[PDB]
Amino acid sequence: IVEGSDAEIGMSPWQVMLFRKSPQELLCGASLISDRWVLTAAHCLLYPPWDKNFTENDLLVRIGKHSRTRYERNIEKISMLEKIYIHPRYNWRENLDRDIALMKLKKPVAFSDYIHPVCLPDRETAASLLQAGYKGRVTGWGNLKETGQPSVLQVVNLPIVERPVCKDSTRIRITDNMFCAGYKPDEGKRGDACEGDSGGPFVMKSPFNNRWYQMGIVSWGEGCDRDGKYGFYTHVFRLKKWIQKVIDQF
Amino acid sequence: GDFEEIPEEYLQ
Amino acid sequence: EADCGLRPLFEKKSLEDKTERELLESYI
Ligand SMILES: c1ccc2c(Cc3ccc(OCCN4CCCC4)cc3)c(-c3ccc(OCCN4CCCC4)cc3)sc2c1
Ligand SMILES: *[C@@H]1O[C@H](CO)[C@@H](O)[C@H](O)[C@H]1NC(C)=O
Ligand code: NA
Ligand code: NA
Repeated sequence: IVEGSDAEIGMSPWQVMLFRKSPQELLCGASLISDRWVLTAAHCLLYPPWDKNFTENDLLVRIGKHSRTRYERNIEKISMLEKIYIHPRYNWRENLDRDIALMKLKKPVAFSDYIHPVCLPDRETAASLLQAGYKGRVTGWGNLKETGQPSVLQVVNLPIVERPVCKDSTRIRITDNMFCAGYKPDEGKRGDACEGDSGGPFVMKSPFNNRWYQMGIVSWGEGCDRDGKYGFYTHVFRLKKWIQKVIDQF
Repeated sequence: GDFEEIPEEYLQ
Repeated sequence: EADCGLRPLFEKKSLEDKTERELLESYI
């Protein structure tokens, strides 16, 4: 996270860390949606261009963390994955359309003061909250600048941006399944995700029921916190059907 | 820097 | 989940976090 600030203890109980077995390293962020399902971006598990193609036996899911590097004894819980599911229509060759994946833990994790699931949105909550100018919040242990690592989970609040504005800032063809967020060069405030943050949750707190909903997944950006550029997120609600499907079926 | 040693129970 | 999105150390205790007001004030 670029231009963010230290998260408060227990601020994002749903935050997860995608940890590589060997070499032991931070791969991506993710989010806990139930006691046996973790939600992340697909490009975290598969991206041929960068010779990335991990399997269940390749990584660990660490939940309940605050510190990036420390093994937080008695607080965090490390899980093994039973099955990874990538969206059957993830366009990694072109624009990362449908950058989403589900991971099923081997054994349920127990909630605590530091481990708690985030809500998935329903049509209404998405209809009402996903509006340009409305701020969301992103979290992660990713790099603090495009080109170093924070000590503890970072957080930054960003506003959602007008679709036309997003389109005109990139050459990449954006789809309905994505939305971009960020500040404009004039607004005089900055902030953005960055390497190691991707796969993380972009949440919003419902002013109606006081709950937190994940409205997006950090998907892709062109650099980090660049003026006139914005971070793109996977439109979670737009792909909810596939989520339910995978969960119910499997 | 680098990460800290995590219990072996988790690496098998 | 039944109590999804409700944070044990904040909502369940009715305490707010350092910056959540920012989000809320953006929701016109
Ligand atoms: C805002 C929003 C997302 C991201 C991402 C994800 C992200 C995902 C996919 C991307 O691919 C670009 C193409 N696209 C895909 C869809 C449309 C156009 C770009 C950025 C960053 C990042 C940068 C480099 C990296 O590895 C370096 C290391 N590698 C680089 C060189 C050698 C190995 C891993 C994460 S920085 C960042 C800021
Ligand atoms: C990725 O890994 C899977 C599982 O090992 C393999 O079957 C698939 O062929 C690999 N490559 C791609 C591009 O999916
Ligand atoms: Na364009
Ligand atoms: Na920017």
